[PDB]
Amino acid sequence: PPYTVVYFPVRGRCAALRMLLADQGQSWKEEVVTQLPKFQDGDLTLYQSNTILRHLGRTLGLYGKDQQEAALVDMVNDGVEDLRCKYISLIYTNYEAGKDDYVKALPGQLKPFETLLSQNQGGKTFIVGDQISFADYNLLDLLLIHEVLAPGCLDAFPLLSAYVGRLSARPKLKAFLASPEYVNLPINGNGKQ
Amino acid sequence: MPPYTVVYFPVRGRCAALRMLLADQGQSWKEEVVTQLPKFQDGDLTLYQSNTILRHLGRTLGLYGKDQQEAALVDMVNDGVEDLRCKYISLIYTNYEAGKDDYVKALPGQLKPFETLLSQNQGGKTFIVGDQISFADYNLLDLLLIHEVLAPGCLDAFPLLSAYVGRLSARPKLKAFLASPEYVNLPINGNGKQ
Ligand SMILES: [As]
Ligand SMILES: [As]
Repeated sequence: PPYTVVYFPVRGRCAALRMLLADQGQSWKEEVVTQLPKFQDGDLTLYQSNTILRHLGRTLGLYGKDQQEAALVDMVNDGVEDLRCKYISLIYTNYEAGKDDYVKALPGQLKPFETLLSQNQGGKTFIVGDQISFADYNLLDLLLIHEVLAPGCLDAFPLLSAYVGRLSARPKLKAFLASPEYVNLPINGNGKQ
Repeated sequence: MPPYTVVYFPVRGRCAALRMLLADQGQSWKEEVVTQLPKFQDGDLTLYQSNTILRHLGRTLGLYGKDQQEAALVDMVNDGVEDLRCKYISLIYTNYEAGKDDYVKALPGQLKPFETLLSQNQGGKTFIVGDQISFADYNLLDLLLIHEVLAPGCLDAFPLLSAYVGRLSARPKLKAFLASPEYVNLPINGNGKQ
């Protein structure tokens, strides 16, 4: 249906959603605000990034092939959101004093995703099952912003590296990620990354 | 053995709602006590985190709306329940004595959106979303029950929420579970505060 995304003028908790829409060849309108995002799909109004991701998962079939996979998609997404919460708290609340210890902790925070990949067709497909889910887009965005926070952080992790390279190369997603609409938006809204 | 196992602390906490849901749906499960959680097993599937569990049971027991639109509305209601639950948890463990007066004065404004939801859905006479029970109902019921303990009479400002609690609490299987030692003899939280 007709989509509208309302958010602050940053990537933030909106980036994964946008990546998903772009890659899935959906059209949407952006409305700027100077819990979000607010999302409109016909007469339906949604708030909160994870609730929006799940909705798009159901409607566009990005939620696993069955009930069991759906639950696994949720658990992976929970793990993405736990790290993202720690990121947001670092960025907006303790960047200076906190960063050194955050980056120290970071390889331990990434390993579980590497292991998860290692248990799903040799890490050659997606984070859950044989087809992309909303968890993949969210995990990709998380990995990308961590590479800015800590360049080289995926170097020790070959499945996660190939995974980012592979998903980033899907042609609609690639075009989106190279575009100014993505590249020229700040990651967060306080100058920090 | 039961196909379900719940693994948690000896508290109600984040497990209360799913236990109520399982009891109300006439399901059998095993409790394992531990001195990420709760952990939930359903056959060889292992889940963590109360909301992911609730959603799993919503999908399998048909408690996730009648269609995709309702499913998303269930999720939003659930988000609301979890936001207030997160503030409650903050109060309980972090600032109970100095914070309680403030939290209770703010409580009306936190509760009002749920009352409004009910008033927009068949005059508050069925469930929080649609005409069938969902996992958000169980989660909201628990949040309301524990706020009645924190702030007795807090629902006197909310006629629809009051009747809703009375109505859901009277569902036979759930009623028996809520009166049972299994529920009554666990404390609401882990730090003695409520
Ligand atoms: As956090
Ligand atoms: As909170």
